[PDB]
Amino acid sequence: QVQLEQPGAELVKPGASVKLSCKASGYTFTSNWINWVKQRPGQGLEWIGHISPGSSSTNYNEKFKSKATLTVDTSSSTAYMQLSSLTSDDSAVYYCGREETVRASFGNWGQGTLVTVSAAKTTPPSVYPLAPSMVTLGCLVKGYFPEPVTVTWNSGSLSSGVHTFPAVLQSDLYTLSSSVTVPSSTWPSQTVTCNVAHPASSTKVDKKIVPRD
Amino acid sequence: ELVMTQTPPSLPVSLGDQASISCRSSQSIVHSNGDTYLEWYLQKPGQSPKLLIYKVSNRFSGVPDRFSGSGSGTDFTLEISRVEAEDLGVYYCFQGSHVPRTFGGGTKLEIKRADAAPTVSIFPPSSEQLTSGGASVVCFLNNFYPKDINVKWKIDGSERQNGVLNSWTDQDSKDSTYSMSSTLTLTKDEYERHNSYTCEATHKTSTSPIVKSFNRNE
Repeated sequence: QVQLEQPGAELVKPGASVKLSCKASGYTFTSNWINWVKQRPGQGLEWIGHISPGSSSTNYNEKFKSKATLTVDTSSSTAYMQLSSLTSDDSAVYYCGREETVRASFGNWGQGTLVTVSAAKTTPPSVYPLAPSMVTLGCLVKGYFPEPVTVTWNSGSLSSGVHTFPAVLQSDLYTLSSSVTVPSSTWPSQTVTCNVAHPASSTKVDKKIVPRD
Repeated sequence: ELVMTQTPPSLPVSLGDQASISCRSSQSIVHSNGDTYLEWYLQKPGQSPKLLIYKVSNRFSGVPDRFSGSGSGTDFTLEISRVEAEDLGVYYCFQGSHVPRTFGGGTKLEIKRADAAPTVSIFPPSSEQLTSGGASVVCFLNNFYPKDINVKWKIDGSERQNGVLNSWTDQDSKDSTYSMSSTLTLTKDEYERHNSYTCEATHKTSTSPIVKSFNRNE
């Protein structure tokens, strides 16, 4: 299984640089070109460029010539994109993708790295349970920075019945929540746990929903 | 540079209908090897994009057959021959024949489906949040259609609009419905002076709102 692994998030000060990583596995790294793309949130894709890990040779979209540098480390199977002196215009998701030879530029995509460019510090979320023939439970994920957070229920095994709501910015912090609906014979007798990942601070929080007393 | 133009930018379709999306390239897109590298990608809400069609008309591994691409020269087209809820998202054409490689601006496929009233749920602030000094009251209005809806909060019966934050999901992949959460954020002092809290949902499905409420005491 072809995998392109990108970190979830990077917080960057204005004027600083980042180096984004794209670790490949599931095929020989040197066999396929790597492409990179920029997507401002809610906005449509742009092509930054591509690199041959075999030969290290590159082609850039002119628009990015002086913002982006592509390299690879063959020994670790990892492709890098270095972005220089960041500006709020650079805040965006960045995807790496694997080219299928003479077929398509993005046969496989990484999950993308959300780069927030800001002077603000990282703040982890507070995670609060929402308890009351179907029952609805939830998680309130409050007061974090930057985006994103990831929410699952029972470690992904509760997939259907789930709504995770886009975050809303307020007072310079994000708040999100998630609901899950389960048969009333599942809860409270089985445990229902929300799993919150906030990659920019490498926090994971499991919150069990217990009945109020 | 190859400018790729997609129309429409938004495509509303009923479930089971046919959908057609077109892409126009500002010049020809034949690669020196003879191949026309026209690709179609689909990006579902929250996810990275995924390859649908490559080389104008070939289905990528494990893409269903209700997807097919066609065209030539500068006019390319994507047909979805019987649309379902999992097909929601933004569709992009892309040319990989000439540097710099370029994407179309995207076409957003929307599902239109029968109306549906929201299932509304209200949640008291958690005991953990109270001990911390804050108090949020949360209301889910789940699985309703169409996207338009109003929520109204009431404290002891008096309407309250300060400190309310609302969020809508994107259309749901199983259901084609929308949901929204509404959060009333207060201080533990403010929360604790008042007794009943109400969430009211008004939606095209009824003249009378769905009302869900609770009392601070028990």
